[PDB]
Amino acid sequence: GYEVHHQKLVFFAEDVGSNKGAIIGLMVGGVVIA
Amino acid sequence: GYEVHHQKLVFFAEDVGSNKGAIIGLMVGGVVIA
Amino acid sequence: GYEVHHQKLVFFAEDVGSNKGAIIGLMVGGVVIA
Amino acid sequence: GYEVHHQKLVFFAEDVGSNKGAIIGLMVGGVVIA
Amino acid sequence: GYEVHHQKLVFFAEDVGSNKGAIIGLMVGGVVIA
Amino acid sequence: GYEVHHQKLVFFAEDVGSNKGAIIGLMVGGVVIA
Repeated sequence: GYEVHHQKLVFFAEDVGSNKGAIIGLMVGGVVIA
Repeated sequence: GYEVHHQKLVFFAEDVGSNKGAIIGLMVGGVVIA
Repeated sequence: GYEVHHQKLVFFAEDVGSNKGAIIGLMVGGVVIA
Repeated sequence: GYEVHHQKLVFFAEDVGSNKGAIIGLMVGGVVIA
Repeated sequence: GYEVHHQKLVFFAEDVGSNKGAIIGLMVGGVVIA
Repeated sequence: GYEVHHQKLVFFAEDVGSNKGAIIGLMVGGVVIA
């Protein structure tokens, strides 16, 4: 037998207030200018 | 037997207030200017 | 038998206030200018 | 000044012959059984 | 001045022949059974 | 001045033949059974 359960993954877990820039969770390739 | 269940993934888990920039969850290729 | 459960992974666990730059969780390749 | 150019990203760069399983480039969430 | 150019990223750079399992480039969350 | 160029990143650089299991480049969270 195998049981796999209740795995949890979270990028941002609280409030993201008044951003004037760039917030990104997961970026693959690509360019950010801030 | 195999059971797989209750996996959870979350990019932003709380409030996103008053953004004046760029919020992005997952970006593949692509350019951001902020 | 094997049981695997309740693994937890978190990039940012508290508030992200007043960003004027770049916040990124996971970046693969890619260029950031701040 | 800033110039950003000629970035290249490639998942599979050569031939993919006689697949009898699952080939996937980028998978977000989701379950694969092979 | 800043110039950024000719960055290259490659998951699989040669032939992928006769797969009977799972080939995946980038997997975020998610379960694979092979 | 700053010049940044010709960075190269490669997960698999040669042939991937006769897989009967799981080949993955980059895995974030998630469960693999092979």
